Amino acid sequence: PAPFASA
Amino acid sequence: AAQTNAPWGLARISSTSPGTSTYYYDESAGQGSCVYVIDTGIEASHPEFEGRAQMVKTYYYSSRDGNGHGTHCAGTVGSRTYGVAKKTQLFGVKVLDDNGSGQYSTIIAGMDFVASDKNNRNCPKGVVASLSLGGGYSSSVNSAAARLQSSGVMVAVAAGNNNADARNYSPASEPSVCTVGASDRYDRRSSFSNYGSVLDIFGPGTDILSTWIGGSTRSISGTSMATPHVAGLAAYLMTLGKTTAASACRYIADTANKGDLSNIPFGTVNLLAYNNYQA
Ligand SMILES: [Ca+2]
Ligand SMILES: [Ca+2]
Repeated sequence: PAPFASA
Repeated sequence: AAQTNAPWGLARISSTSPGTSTYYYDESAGQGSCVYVIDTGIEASHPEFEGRAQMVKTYYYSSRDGNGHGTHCAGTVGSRTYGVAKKTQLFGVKVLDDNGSGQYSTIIAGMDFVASDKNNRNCPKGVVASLSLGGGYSSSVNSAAARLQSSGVMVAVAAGNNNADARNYSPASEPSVCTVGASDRYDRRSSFSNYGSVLDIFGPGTDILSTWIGGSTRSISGTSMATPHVAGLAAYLMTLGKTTAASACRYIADTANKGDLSNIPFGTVNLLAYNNYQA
């Protein structure tokens, strides 16, 4: 799930 | 138009060559287009957005970007200093929480939301969606991305940051969208960038300066940073009338800088997003 880094 | 001392990635998008620092672009700048940033939100009050950003949907207690990631991505699409398409309209859809995470069910709902919501917005030059997110392969997530694209939105998605084949990640692996890998300022494939047959294009993704929450800025890295370069480029090209939402990914690949990148594995495109702007 989710994205690539609350970056 | 020329923006001196631009972030390297903006300069790269308007150059045949690495190593320059001015971004050149047609002054139309994506005016009349719209880009949805489906992410942790957008700090619309940031001076860099000049009132051109707004939140339109959240699935959480607040529409505020409490993370920064979505604000950074939005800045690369469309901020005055850090953006590719400096006059586009930005719409935030908060599918990711402030830890940068979201359930696939929420992410799917957000994509279907954009497919409908564009009919509530004024985007005479067309509509783009930027998805700097993903997880493991999901046919349902891919199908949502496919619907969004089919509905008349140029969908750009991150390839992922696994240094692996993007076939195993979603929405990266959906063939019909524009799957974006990352490069660095020396035209290397970014160390973390996914690759594979499903990639359509690369954009700048290592050490990308953009907006952050609290009215700030910072440099971060990821295929999340490459994706909004491509989304903004699409909006810009659509405003110019050079392409359409259905055809923009192909057009960007057609007109890309070819063969410039290093460490591209055989079977992955060696194509770097390029605006082909000639003053
Ligand atoms: Ca050169
Ligand atoms: Ca594709």
